[PDB]
Amino acid sequence: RHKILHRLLQ
Amino acid sequence: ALSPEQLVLTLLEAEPPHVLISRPSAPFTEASMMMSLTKLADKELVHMISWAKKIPGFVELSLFDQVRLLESCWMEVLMMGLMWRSIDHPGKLIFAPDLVLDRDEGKCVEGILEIFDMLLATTSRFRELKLQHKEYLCVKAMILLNSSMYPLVTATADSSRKLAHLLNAVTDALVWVIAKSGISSQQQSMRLANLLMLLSHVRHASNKGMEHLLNMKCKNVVPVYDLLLEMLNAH
Ligand SMILES: C[C@]12CC[C@@H]3c4ccc(O)cc4CC[C@H]3[C@@H]1CC[C@@H]2O
Repeated sequence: RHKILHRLLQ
Repeated sequence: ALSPEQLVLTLLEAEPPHVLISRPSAPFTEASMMMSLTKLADKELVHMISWAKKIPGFVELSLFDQVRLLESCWMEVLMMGLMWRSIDHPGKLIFAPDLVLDRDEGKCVEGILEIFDMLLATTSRFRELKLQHKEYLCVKAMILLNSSMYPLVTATADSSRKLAHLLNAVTDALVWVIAKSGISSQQQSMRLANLLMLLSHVRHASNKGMEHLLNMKCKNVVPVYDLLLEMLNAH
């Protein structure tokens, strides 16, 4: 759902 | 780190890069103008995440609150950057150095001319106020930190207090920048009110732009990909 934004936040 | 002179310098050093794009070789159509504007927005969204992580305290909020603030403000922050790039060029929107659209070019895409006129009018009010670069840095950070964050239920309490402390420090920093002008106390209160009243105009324009983009997507006028697609699907 927020799949790719989580990736960039970490 | 949150004291006014250090906070303003941190915001200055956090600014994202200018993303470069040019016009197509062939005359614009409704489909090709939507393709150039959405390719630019998707790349700017990637750099926007790196900018938010540089604001003092932001990565100390819960991961859940980090995601919820960016979902709530991203279109507002793309429009505030565009307004600042266009502030000294009446009648033009400076999307990038090689993508400078005249107002009348919005006639190429159904429904976009109204949104261009909203953006150009709010740009003209910041020009009339003589908005300064350090005031711009504080108002753009307030857009990120100011949304409704109505309580939701997560599986895992200091994150809300942390958010109010950060928003208070940015507000104090904007009051400190205005106090450098040396104008009267009544004129300092009036300038603060004039800048913050324009936040509702940026939220109004971001609402009309989000509706416009979701309708162009549904009607298959423009395809959208990766980060831009994810932020739209989640909205
Ligand atoms: C979201 C839209 C495409 C992307 C546009 C953009 C693209 C990049 C940018 O820095 C600012 C803006 C604001 C106007 C936006 C448009 C308003 C309606 C349109 O669908």
